[PDB]
Formats: sequence, structure tokens, C-alpha cells
Amino acid sequence: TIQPGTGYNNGYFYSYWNDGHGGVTYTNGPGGQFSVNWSNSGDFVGGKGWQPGTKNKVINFSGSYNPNGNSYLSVYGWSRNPLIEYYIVENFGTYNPSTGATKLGEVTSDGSVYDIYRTQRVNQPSIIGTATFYQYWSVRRNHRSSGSVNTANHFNAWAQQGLTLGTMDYQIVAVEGYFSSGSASITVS
Ligand SMILES: O[C@@H]1[C@@H](O)[C@H](O[C@@H]2CO[C@@H](O[C@@H]3CO[C@@H](O)[C@H](O)[C@H]3O)[C@H](O)[C@H]2O)OC[C@H]1O
Repeated sequence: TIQPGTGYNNGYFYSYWNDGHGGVTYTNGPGGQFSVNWSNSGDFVGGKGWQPGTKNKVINFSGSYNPNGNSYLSVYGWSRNPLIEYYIVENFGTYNPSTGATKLGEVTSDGSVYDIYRTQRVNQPSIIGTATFYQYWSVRRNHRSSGSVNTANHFNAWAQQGLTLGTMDYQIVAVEGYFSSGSASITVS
């Protein structure tokens, strides 16, 4: 278990962030493994991967993901210039994060169709400070907690649609929660 922060563990970058409300623990395990256990949490994100990510990584993940309430399991990361927060959502809990969002197309990858969306965060926290920035989403129709994500298929479809990415910052497989409960154990490579 670690303080919220970033660093490296067993060859993998990790990021663990929370809002200080309590109710969530994040643990780094061997190799690319991490666990999250939460019960009436606040807002949080944690997981393992790479710093920087790339635009053609094939990301493999496997494990168990058991949210009770609002949570996502995604390939998650940022670009700079432009500042973008992006998600390739493989599974979620009570809330589909694209609800009410503008649909920007579809892409087929790794055994499922994904729906593509763009949203905007206004004066919200980010990797560079408070900012207004777009988020890009691919939301998998057929939910799962193991698989392979060919990120190029998503990034290329986004680019085709005008959702351009700048220089990649970190890129992880993340469990995100917003005032929920759950458990998860995920191994990345
Ligand atoms: O110390 C600073 C860190 O706190 C900072 O981390 C990023 C802050 O932005 C976080 O993203 C939110 C996650 O939840 C989504 O729903 C929101 O739109 C995001 O804003 C991100 O996960 C952290 O990496 O990094 C910069 C450091 O200076």
C-alpha cells in the first residue's frame, strides 16, 4: 500500500490519486499487479502502466473488477499540448461515463465495438493545474476485466474524428471510483 503519488514499482509506472475523503486503499503488487479495495470512498484513480505512454502500445490486462457503485476500469492517460484526459473504458459500475455525452463515432477493436465520445471539463484539476480541457472516450459495448487493448486503433479513430492528441504523458490501466465501494485486482503488461 502506498501514499497517493506516482513512481515506479517492479518496472511499471504507477499513479494513485484521491480526494482525501477516505475509504480507499491502493496496493502495488509483483510485476504489473495492483489491487484496490474501497468502501464508501470519495473520488480516486489508481493503476499501473507507463510514463510516458505511446500511441501504438498494445496493453494487456487481466484480473478481477467488482465495483459496487460508480467506478470505471480503463486504459487511462493524458496528453499535453493539447491537454487531453482520455479513456478506453473496458468495464464500469452503475454509471456509463458517456451518459449525455456527444457521440463522435464508433471503432471496432479487440473483440468489440466501442462508442466514441468527447466531453469537456471546465476549471478542473489536471496534470498541469486547474484547467479547461477535453476528454476523449472509447466505451466498450461488451464489458470485460481481462483482454488486450490495441491503443492505436482508438487513437487513430479519434484522430480521424478530429480528436487529436498531443505529446503523451502517463498511460495506465486504472481503476477509478467516485463515492462507491468495490474491490479489484489487475495485472498489466
Ligand atoms: O501533484 C499533482 C497531481 O495531483 C496531479 O495529478 C493529476 C490530477 O489530475 C487527475 O485527474 C482527475 C481524475 O479524475 C477525473 O474524473 C478528472 O477530469 C481528472 O481531473 C489525474 O488523475 C492526476 O494525474 O498531477 C500533477 C501534479 O503536479
